[PDB]
Amino acid sequence: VKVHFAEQDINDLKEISATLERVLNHPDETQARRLMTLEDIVSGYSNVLISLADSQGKTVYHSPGAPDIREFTRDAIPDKDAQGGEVYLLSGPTMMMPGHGHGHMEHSNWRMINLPVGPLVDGKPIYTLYIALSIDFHLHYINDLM
Amino acid sequence: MVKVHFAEQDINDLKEISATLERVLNHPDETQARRLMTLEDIVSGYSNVLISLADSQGKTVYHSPGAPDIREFTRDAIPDKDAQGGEVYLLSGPTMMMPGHGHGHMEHSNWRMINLPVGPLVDGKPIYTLYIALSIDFHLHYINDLMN
Ligand SMILES: [Ag+]
Ligand SMILES: [Ag+]
Ligand SMILES: [Ag+]
Ligand SMILES: [Ag+]
Repeated sequence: VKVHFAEQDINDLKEISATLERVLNHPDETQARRLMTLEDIVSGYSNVLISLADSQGKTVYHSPGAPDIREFTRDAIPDKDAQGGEVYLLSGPTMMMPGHGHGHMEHSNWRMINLPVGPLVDGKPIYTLYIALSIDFHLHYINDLM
Repeated sequence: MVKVHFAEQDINDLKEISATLERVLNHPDETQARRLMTLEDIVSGYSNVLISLADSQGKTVYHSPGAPDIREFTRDAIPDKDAQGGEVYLLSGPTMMMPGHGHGHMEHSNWRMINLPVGPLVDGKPIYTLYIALSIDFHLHYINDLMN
């Protein structure tokens, strides 16, 4: 079941990465307009955090409602259950989930991927996008059995 | 336990889809035409969800373009035994058209379905009934694989 859970998330992340890549390289729109559009889409997922990094490795944008996920990417553990690799496990940060009162499932465990995105300057992608998807529901199911 | 867990995964996704589309269809600043245009723009982007919107008389006003109207499969709907509470159904159709071929092609013909009243009120009753169907084929592929 662990490999199945990894495949579920990888499918989701593949789709999310395609959507956000297209957003960040949408023709005839400024950076401001693209980041506004991206934030609205990311907010719509409700179980996703992102961070956008420049060529030096400085964060130009990250999602509200949580600390920058780049503060947890350097101690990310490679995911053993992801065949093909390039998927990482994050032990934080905790994401705020308002609107439901007390007892909502905690979102502080993630599967992470990253890819080059954004307009080319020149022929070369300016940004690197980090995408984190909550895996806490997976981890609670596994922990509750044992 | 894993079947019940798969149901709860789906129910959670359906809850969020329900809340998003509910806001869209009774958004205070917009006309009914603008709201439906917003619905269609959002819904067309879905990879694994079909929806159908019925009017006051139970006639379909809108449904997703990738497949036949899911309300045509209401007559074959089975209560979801793994959904322990509420009104969740299992549909064994329709097939949703998906892009690509080979290993990359997504086979989507099995659904968990819910419905709710939606839209602005007329005579103290919402004008629409929204039907939402989420793909469960990946759940079934896993279970059928274990059974050999
Ligand atoms: Ag969250
Ligand atoms: Ag899970
Ligand atoms: Ag589909
Ligand atoms: Ag599954």
